[PDB]
Amino acid sequence: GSFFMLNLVLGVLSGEFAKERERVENRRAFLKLRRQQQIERELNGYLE
Amino acid sequence: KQAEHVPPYDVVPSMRPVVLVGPSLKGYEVTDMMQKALFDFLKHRFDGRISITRVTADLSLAKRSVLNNPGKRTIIERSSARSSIAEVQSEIERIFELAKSLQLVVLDADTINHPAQLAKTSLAPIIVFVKVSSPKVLQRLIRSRGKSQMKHLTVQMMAYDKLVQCPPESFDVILDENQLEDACEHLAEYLEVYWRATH
Repeated sequence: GSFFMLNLVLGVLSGEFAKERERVENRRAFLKLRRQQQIERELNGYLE
Repeated sequence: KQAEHVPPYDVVPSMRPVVLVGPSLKGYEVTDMMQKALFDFLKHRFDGRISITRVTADLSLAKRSVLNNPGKRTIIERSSARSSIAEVQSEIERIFELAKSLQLVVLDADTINHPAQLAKTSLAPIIVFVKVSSPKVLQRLIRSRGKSQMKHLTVQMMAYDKLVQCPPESFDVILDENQLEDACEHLAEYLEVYWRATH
């Protein structure tokens, strides 16, 4: 009633999060974040 | 077939002059600093074997098959005699004189901003490309100077992508990275290889 149920809940939630993270909206947001972070390193080097 | 009649041989300076182009229009803050740092690196690391000369006047009017002697004397009062062609033509063999001493020389030309502008001339120089990876970085880098450069930001951008659209094969070397020290070594090893090549 506790350990098996918690394991099932954690597994289902992890699968749901993994499926949801690869949607087009989340992927686009992550790509925007990655591009913004990549610009910053080049900017810091050029300012140095 | 004497309309052009290109000779099989051309006269070029013994040591290749080094010209820095990019990342934008010269005479502006960003380009001036990004080239002055490298100039400084060349003066210091290769001290005692490299002479730095600045070409304040124009250098893109280096022609050889126009006429026998356009504006030979300053007293002719001709259109080209009183023009700027005389001093530019007289600056050509100064580079030759610097090259015949075996000491490597650079060119601090403030007018040339594209390799094709100085590719058909008799100089045949080494062209160094300092470029920003993306224009998104370059715009904010120009923003980092102050309100003075915002006035000229517009014209400062087409000079970037026009030079970017030039094929990489036109340039001799490419400095496509952001770190100052690693790009600094990128030129140092290339010029050491060149130094060993002609010795």
